[PDB]
Amino acid sequence: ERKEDIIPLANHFLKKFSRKYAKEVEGFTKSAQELLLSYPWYGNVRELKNVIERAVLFSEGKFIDRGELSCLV
Amino acid sequence: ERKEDIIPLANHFLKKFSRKYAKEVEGFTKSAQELLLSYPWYGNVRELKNVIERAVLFSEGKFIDRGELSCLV
Amino acid sequence: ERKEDIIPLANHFLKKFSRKYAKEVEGFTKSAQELLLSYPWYGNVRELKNVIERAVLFSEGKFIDRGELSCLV
Amino acid sequence: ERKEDIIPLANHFLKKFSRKYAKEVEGFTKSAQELLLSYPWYGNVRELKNVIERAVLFSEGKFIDRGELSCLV
Amino acid sequence: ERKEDIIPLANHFLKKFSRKYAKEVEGFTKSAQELLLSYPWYGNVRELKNVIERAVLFSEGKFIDRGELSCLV
Amino acid sequence: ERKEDIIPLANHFLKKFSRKYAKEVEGFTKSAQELLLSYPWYGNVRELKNVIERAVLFSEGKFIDRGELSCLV
Amino acid sequence: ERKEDIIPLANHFLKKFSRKYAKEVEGFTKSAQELLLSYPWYGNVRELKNVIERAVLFSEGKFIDRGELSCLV
Amino acid sequence: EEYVFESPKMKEILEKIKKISCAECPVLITGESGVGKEVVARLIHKLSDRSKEPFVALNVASIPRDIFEAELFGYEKGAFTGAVSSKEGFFELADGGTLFLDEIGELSLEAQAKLLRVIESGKFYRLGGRKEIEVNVRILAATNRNIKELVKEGKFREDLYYRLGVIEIEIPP
Amino acid sequence: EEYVFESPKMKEILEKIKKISCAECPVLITGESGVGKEVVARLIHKLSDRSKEPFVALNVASIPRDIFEAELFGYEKGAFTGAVSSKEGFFELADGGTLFLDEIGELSLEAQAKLLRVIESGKFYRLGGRKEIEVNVRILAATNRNIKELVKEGKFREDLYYRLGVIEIEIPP
Amino acid sequence: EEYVFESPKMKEILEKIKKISCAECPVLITGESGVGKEVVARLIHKLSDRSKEPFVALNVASIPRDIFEAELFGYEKGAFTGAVSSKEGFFELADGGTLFLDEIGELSLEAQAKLLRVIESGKFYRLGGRKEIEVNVRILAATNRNIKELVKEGKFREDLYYRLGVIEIEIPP
Amino acid sequence: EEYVFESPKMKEILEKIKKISCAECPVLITGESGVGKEVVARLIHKLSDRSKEPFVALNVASIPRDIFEAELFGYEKGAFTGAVSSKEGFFELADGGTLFLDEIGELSLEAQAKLLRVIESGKFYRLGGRKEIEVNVRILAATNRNIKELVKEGKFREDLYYRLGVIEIEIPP
Amino acid sequence: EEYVFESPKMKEILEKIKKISCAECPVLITGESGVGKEVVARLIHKLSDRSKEPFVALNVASIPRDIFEAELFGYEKGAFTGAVSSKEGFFELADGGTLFLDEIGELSLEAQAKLLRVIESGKFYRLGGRKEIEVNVRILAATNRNIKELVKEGKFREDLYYRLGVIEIEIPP
Amino acid sequence: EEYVFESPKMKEILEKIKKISCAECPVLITGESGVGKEVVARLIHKLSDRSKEPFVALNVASIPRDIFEAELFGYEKGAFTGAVSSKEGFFELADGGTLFLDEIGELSLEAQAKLLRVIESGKFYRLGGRKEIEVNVRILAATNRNIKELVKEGKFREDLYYRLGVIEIEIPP
Amino acid sequence: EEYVFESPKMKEILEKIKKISCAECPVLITGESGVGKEVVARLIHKLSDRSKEPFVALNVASIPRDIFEAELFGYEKGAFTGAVSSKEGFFELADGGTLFLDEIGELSLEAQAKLLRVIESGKFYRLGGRKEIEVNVRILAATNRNIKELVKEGKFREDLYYRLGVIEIEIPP
Ligand SMILES: Nc1ncnc2c1ncn2[C@@H]1O[C@H](COP(=O)(O)OP(=O)(O)O)[C@@H](O)[C@H]1O
Ligand SMILES: Nc1ncnc2c1ncn2[C@@H]1O[C@H](COP(=O)(O)OP(=O)(O)O)[C@@H](O)[C@H]1O
Ligand SMILES: Nc1ncnc2c1ncn2[C@@H]1O[C@H](COP(=O)(O)OP(=O)(O)O)[C@@H](O)[C@H]1O
Ligand SMILES: Nc1ncnc2c1ncn2[C@@H]1O[C@H](COP(=O)(O)OP(=O)(O)O)[C@@H](O)[C@H]1O
Ligand SMILES: Nc1ncnc2c1ncn2[C@@H]1O[C@H](COP(=O)(O)OP(=O)(O)O)[C@@H](O)[C@H]1O
Ligand SMILES: Nc1ncnc2c1ncn2[C@@H]1O[C@H](COP(=O)(O)OP(=O)(O)O)[C@@H](O)[C@H]1O
Ligand SMILES: Nc1ncnc2c1ncn2[C@@H]1O[C@H](COP(=O)(O)OP(=O)(O)O)[C@@H](O)[C@H]1O
Ligand SMILES: Nc1ncnc2c1ncn2[C@@H]1O[C@H](COP(=O)(O)OP(=O)(O)O)[C@@H](O)[C@H]1O
Ligand SMILES: Nc1ncnc2c1ncn2[C@@H]1O[C@H](COP(=O)(O)OP(=O)(O)O)[C@@H](O)[C@H]1O
Ligand SMILES: Nc1ncnc2c1ncn2[C@@H]1O[C@H](COP(=O)(O)OP(=O)(O)O)[C@@H](O)[C@H]1O
Ligand SMILES: Nc1ncnc2c1ncn2[C@@H]1O[C@H](COP(=O)(O)OP(=O)(O)O)[C@@H](O)[C@H]1O
Ligand SMILES: Nc1ncnc2c1ncn2[C@@H]1O[C@H](COP(=O)(O)OP(=O)(O)O)[C@@H](O)[C@H]1O
Repeated sequence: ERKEDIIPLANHFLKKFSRKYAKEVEGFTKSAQELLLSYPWYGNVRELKNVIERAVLFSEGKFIDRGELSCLV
Repeated sequence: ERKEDIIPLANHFLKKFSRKYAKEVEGFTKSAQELLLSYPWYGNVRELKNVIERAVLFSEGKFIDRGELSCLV
Repeated sequence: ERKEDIIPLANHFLKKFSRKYAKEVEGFTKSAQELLLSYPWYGNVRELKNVIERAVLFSEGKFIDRGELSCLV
Repeated sequence: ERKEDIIPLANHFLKKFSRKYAKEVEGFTKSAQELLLSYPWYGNVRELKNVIERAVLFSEGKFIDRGELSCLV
Repeated sequence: ERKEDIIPLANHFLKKFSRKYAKEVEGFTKSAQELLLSYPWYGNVRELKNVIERAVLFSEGKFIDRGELSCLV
Repeated sequence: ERKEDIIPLANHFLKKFSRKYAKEVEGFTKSAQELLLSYPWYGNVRELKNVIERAVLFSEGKFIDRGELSCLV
Repeated sequence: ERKEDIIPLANHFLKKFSRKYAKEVEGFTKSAQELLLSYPWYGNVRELKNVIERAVLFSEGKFIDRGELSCLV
Repeated sequence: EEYVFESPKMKEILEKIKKISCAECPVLITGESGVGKEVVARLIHKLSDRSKEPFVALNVASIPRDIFEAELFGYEKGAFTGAVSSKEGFFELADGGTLFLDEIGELSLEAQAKLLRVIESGKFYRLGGRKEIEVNVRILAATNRNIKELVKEGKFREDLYYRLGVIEIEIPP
Repeated sequence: EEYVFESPKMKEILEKIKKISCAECPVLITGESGVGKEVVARLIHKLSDRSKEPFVALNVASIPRDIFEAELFGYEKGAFTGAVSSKEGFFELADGGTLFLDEIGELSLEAQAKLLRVIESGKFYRLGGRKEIEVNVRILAATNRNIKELVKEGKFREDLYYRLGVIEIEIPP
Repeated sequence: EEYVFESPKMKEILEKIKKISCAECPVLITGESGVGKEVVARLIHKLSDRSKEPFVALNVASIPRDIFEAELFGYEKGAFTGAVSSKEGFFELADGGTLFLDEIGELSLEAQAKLLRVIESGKFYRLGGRKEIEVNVRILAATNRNIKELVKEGKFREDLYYRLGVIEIEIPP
Repeated sequence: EEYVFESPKMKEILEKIKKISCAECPVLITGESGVGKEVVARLIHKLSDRSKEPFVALNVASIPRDIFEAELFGYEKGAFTGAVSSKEGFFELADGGTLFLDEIGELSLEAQAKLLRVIESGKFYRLGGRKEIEVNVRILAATNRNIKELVKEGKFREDLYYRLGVIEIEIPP
Repeated sequence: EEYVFESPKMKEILEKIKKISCAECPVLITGESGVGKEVVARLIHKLSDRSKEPFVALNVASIPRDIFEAELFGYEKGAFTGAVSSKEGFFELADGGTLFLDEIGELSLEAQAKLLRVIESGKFYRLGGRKEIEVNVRILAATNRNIKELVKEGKFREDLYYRLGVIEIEIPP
Repeated sequence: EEYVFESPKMKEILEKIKKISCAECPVLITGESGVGKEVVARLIHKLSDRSKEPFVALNVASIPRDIFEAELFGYEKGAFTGAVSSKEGFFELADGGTLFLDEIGELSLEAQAKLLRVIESGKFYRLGGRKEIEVNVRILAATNRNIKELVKEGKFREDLYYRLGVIEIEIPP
Repeated sequence: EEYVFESPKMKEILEKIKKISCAECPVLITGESGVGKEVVARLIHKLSDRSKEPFVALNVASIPRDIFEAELFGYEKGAFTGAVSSKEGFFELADGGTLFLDEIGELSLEAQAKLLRVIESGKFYRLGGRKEIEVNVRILAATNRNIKELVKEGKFREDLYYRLGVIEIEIPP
């Protein structure tokens, strides 16, 4: 109920971890950003924190889209 | 089991206290003497000691009968 | 069972607190006085002590009526 | 299935008890020995142990035959 | 397990005490001597020492038999 | 599902035990080797370990075939 | 772990004591020497010192074998 | 005056009792209700060597099946909510004397066993734990049902049968 | 103005109080919660000869059962880790006056005894040792439970009952 | 920016908080989980006179019932095997400030009492002995259960209710 | 007038007392509560050679098990925090006379022993050290429990039994 | 004279026993009641290297399922109300020798496991704690039920089967 | 030679493992029995930065639910009858390395919590008291049950789920 | 007449005594209570070279564990409140003769050591300081417990065992 938070938060996280695991990950793609906004996030902020540490590690290029995310969300 | 003791003892006591609390109490009436003899006296000599200090204090005239006693026995 | 106490007591209290929290509260209105007398006061004197410290604080003008009281009683 | 045991065993027992209850019982008669061999002995050795303690006690003379035995077997 | 000791010992004791309490007690009767030999004497020599000091005191005549002993043994 | 393991393993075991119980057992015969490969080995490696300690002990000559094995497998 | 010591040591001891208690004991027999070597000697040198002073005293003839030793070891 | 025995089969049974005198092996009495079973037990014991000794007769039906294994033997403290003292026993009260168990068939399998163990060993323990008491009691079972049958119904332990079946008396209606 | 007594049974109980005036024997008051027990104690004492003397009322429930036998009487130094001075007593504070023990049934067997000893001797010692203090305190027990009962439950010393049962007042709900 | 209050009943409750400002009487907050109770405590205190003073919030469920009466208050040395120093207290840490006890219903009868004593006297002692510390802490209880009910269940001291029930706020789901 | 003995078994017990007259061996009296035990001790002593001598009766239950071994015998100074003088003894007070220990079963194993030593040697020491006092006291134990039993429970020293079991009187309820 | 084996299948089974001689792996014997199982165990052991060593045969049915896990192994003190000493074990009594568990199927899942652990490790602990004893006992299980079946019923641990199923002998009725 | 991974979904899962390499967040592995869970943990750790560091795998089912909270963590002396030393821990043994808890669903609510606390804080205390040890252990939970479900059954703490649910691998049968 | 020895094992033990004659090494006697241990010591000494010399037998149980290390050896003045003279010793009284310590297992670790030192050196000091006395006493220990066991329990010094274990006699019940 704060879809206006998912994309900013997520982006926070993607930054934390991208720096924590030294990964050249800059950010999410549109396709991905959508998904993140549609997911119900039962865990809420917590679950997104995990979903993205996980997506940062699984990340291969500079961005994240339906690819790594769908694996979870 | 010494009904031959109740009336003498009682009379001892009634004397002790009548003198201890300066009460013009001379003794028990027949009606009263009966009761004292019928009571089972579980406490025995002790209980009679109390029952009568108590009856001496509660006493109003010169004698004690069913009146004050029934209050207890 | 001392409805003759509620209104005097209450009035005691309303004075204590009105002075304790520096509130320009003079006293209860009729409408209010009624209520106070009808409430069952399970807590009794205690509950009224609280109900009114509380009503003194919640007070806005110079008097207290159904308004603040109903909040509780 | 050891009819070759009944008569020896029995004879063991008859000795035990004849001595246990001080009875002048020497042994079984032919007529008796037969019976003992024909009985099915469901209880087996156990039942014979009892059947004979019992027959030793019931014994009247020096021997045991169809008499006491039939009582049981 | 020294029934050959009970009667001599006992007799020792009966002498000690008969002299200790100035009692005209000479010794045990057959009937008594039997008992002393049958008793199990758990206390052993000790218990017999007591049993007889006690029997010497309880003694009335010149001898001791089932009488005083049974009181104990 | 590793029939390529039965014959090597088995052979391991047959060695262990042949040495453990000082038995002049060198190995399995063709006829035997077949059986070992056909058995389903529910217990798997474990069951074969037992089946052969057992076959090593039961062994009479220098080899093992349908003989001792069939006893089990 | 010095079985090469038991027999020499032992022999030392057997000499000490044989001379200490004036006993015509010359030495251990084969049968005995074996035992001494098999015993675990938890006490080690100490226990053997005792075991033999003891065996020297218990000694009857000129030698010591399974006899006196078994008493202990 | 006296008691009553005059029919042949009973003129008999009395003697069987008399002979059994010098014995202690348990005895199994069986006859329809009223036939005189419990009258024979009593007589057997009046005749046994321990006549002067107590007679502890107890109807196995006169006690709820769940408390028999608590009163026959005894009870070790705190094993069942509320215990004023480890409970003594009819076995212990019958120690040195006779223990006439009436209506045997009415014994729970659990006690049928527990009795057997005491008919052979003579030692018993009150509940869980071990035996710490010595009882010398002659067993006298009487039942009006047919034991054997009950054995094929599984309601009656066989080995316990033969154990009590040392001496067996059958009272004819 | 005044206090409140007007029903017959109480019109009474007041007098009983008045008579008891010139006395000092302990008094046992009993009635359901709220009936006026502690109001009677207080009145008994306002009427006793020692009205001007102190009134030491102490709820026996308002103190953990393990510290009552430390505060009622007193305490001899270093007997319990930490003692700033041998502890005085409500008995000692109530010396010369009344000691209203409320809710008596709540007395530990240990103190029930220890009180008895002080109701008869009037002397007491703080912990192990001997009495070295003189206290003149009139006992006034009040309880809402039925004493007698408690006596068959063993939770209440009988002899302590009769001792406090000199004068007994029962307040009807 | 700001915080969030806009519905009538809350447009209200905020004010009630504002008025209560100049006070210190304990406050009892009640609403379903998540309704904003602990958000109101925090706001009450941001608004009380002691806003700048500490806020000692402690979940009464976040501590095993047997160690609450050891951490809320404090602990007098060597009374429980192992004591590095007589234990301080959340009461002592909250001295001069607010003490928000969350989920009150989860208070042991023993502490429910022990709190009451400190809500009235304001003095407390760590374990057995006496009070030697001065604490000025405003009580703020919040629970999601219905207090009253618990009172008929005996799980919640009534007098402790009315004591915290001075000011009572109820957050609607 | 006189005292009361008229039933056979007591018509007896009186005499047993009379005979025992000229003696000093301890005596063990046993009967249910109230049967007259302590009345017999008293009579035994009125009849012993030392009637005119003191009678030191002491209830072994009327003293905490930890202070009996301090008052029966005596106490050597500074061995227990606080000693105004090495403590005398009921044994010493009973010197030359009778010492009626009531309710023997209630003797600690430690004193049960310590008594035995004084029943045989007659010498005793107050605490650690050695005997320096001469006491001539006739022991008179009375208990309502069954001694023998207690012996299999290990709660009662056997050798102390037989020692007091010289003369044994049993009062029937 | 001798024992009895003459039928082919048994003329056999005897030998299987003889061969197994020089072994110690557990053995699983199975045949209808009476077939000679327990007669084979006994023979296996008369033939094993440890014939002169003890034979600890124990019927797993001859002990209430709740006390088997207390007598097979042993018991660590005070873990069950009343313990005269940490209880030894049939395993410990069978140490160095054979342990013939008759009627295996009657093993509780808890012990079925506990045995397995001792068939592999050979070490065991009496109750909670750890192993502190060394036992060298050859397992010899005999049961009249069909093990395999029981495995699909879940009443019998499979891994415990194969463990005892090292050597398996089946006695034909 | 090598190990075995060739199916797409696993050709995958291997990589996921490889990527996760440079990490330490707990990992939750789930698949039917036998699927290779514990084979993946082992591989994850062979690949993590701490491969050379220990691997402390412990089956949560291979220990009675009442002793898990005594062996996982550790134990503070004298808190449970008999303690040879405050007990170390698999957590402490796994310090610096991996701690593969197999069959997580089998964690008591009490430990499920106690683990959570150590997954976040990383500090733990053996029993009552406080943390005094520093452990750096990477959690690796594997279970064959469906976690989520268990959460609606209340048998599994949710917050502990998401905490271990950082990285989640699911092995297909 | 004479004494009693006729069974083989004792027909033996007598001789062992006779041989040991010409010796002085300590001797360790062990058998159940009553078996004749203390009868053998006495005989060993009647037979040793020092028969005419004293026999100082002392039950190690017949003295409180805290005063044994004060009476066996001796005591140096003013080291324990109250000392009439530095205390002699049973060791000193037994000088030149035998010292039969009965029930050895009952020796405190402190004396078990202190004895050892005197079994080897033969010199001893009364309390703190140094040896100034010369004692030639042959040690004769007898105990009914199993020494070895006690050694694994740590209740009995091993080296003290082997020291007394020079000559060891075991009396069969
Ligand atoms: N509003 C937020 N902005 C950025 N990160 C957040 C936010 N809220 C929570 N988080 C992160 O999510 C996790 C959830 O934390 P927490 O506050 O404990 O949740 P809860 O509401 O259950 O108390 C934290 O570890 C934190 O780092
Ligand atoms: N026979 C009596 N004659 C006169 N007063 C007695 C008599 N017996 C007891 N009393 C009185 O009754 C009370 C009961 O006393 P007590 O002798 O201690 O009883 P108990 O038999 O329980 O020891 C005493 O305070 C005493 O004054
Ligand atoms: N009669 C009264 N008049 C004025 N205030 C009162 C009266 N009674 C009680 N109060 C007030 O109410 C509260 C209730 O007090 P309390 O006497 O302790 O009640 P309880 O009857 O339960 O002992 C007190 O804090 C007091 O200030
Ligand atoms: N072969 C035998 N020879 C002599 N007496 C026997 C023999 N077998 C059994 N008995 C007797 O019969 C009874 C039956 O005993 P038991 O061995 O227990 O039978 P089971 O075969 O049922 O175990 C025993 O009390 C014993 O004295
Ligand atoms: N691959 C193998 N090669 C040789 N022996 C093996 C092999 N696998 C198992 N075993 C043997 O079989 C038995 C089965 O052992 P185990 O590893 O415990 O099986 P599981 O897979 O059930 O854990 C072991 O005692 C071992 O000696
Ligand atoms: N043979 C008999 N002679 C005299 N009276 C008998 C005889 N048999 C039974 N009775 C009487 O009949 C009654 C029934 O007795 P009982 O034997 O106890 O019944 P049951 O056989 O069912 O146990 C008894 O009260 C007894 O007096
Ligand atoms: N007879 C009475 N007249 C006037 N007030 C009374 C009377 N009885 C009780 N009360 C009042 O009721 C309250 C309850 O008092 P209390 O006697 O202490 O209770 P309890 O009987 O349980 O000890 C008191 O505060 C008192 O003012
Ligand atoms: N009225 C509100 N305005 C803004 N945020 C709120 C409001 N009420 C609750 N919250 C938020 O919801 C969360 C739940 O808070 P909390 O009050 O602590 O729960 P509970 O009422 O169960 O104690 C908080 O993190 C807070 O930020
Ligand atoms: N035989 C008796 N004759 C007269 N009075 C007796 C007799 N026996 C007991 N009493 C009386 O009974 C009371 C109980 O006495 P006591 O012997 O001391 O009890 P116990 O036997 O438990 O020690 C005494 O006060 C005494 O006067
Ligand atoms: N092969 C046999 N030869 C001789 N006697 C046997 C043989 N088999 C069984 N028996 C006898 O049969 C009885 C039944 O024995 P057992 O083997 O113990 O039963 P189960 O097989 O049910 O355990 C034994 O007492 C034994 O003497
Ligand atoms: N992918 C795989 N490649 C090779 N062997 C495997 C693979 N997966 C499982 N195994 C084997 O299967 C067995 C089962 O392993 P395991 O993963 O521990 O079971 P579970 O998944 O239930 O924990 C192991 O002994 C292992 O050697
Ligand atoms: N072999 C024996 N011959 C004669 N009397 C013996 C013999 N053994 C023991 N006794 C007697 O038994 C009693 C027990 O003696 P003792 O040896 O001192 O016991 P323990 O062995 O426990 O020390 C002694 O009084 C003694 O007279």
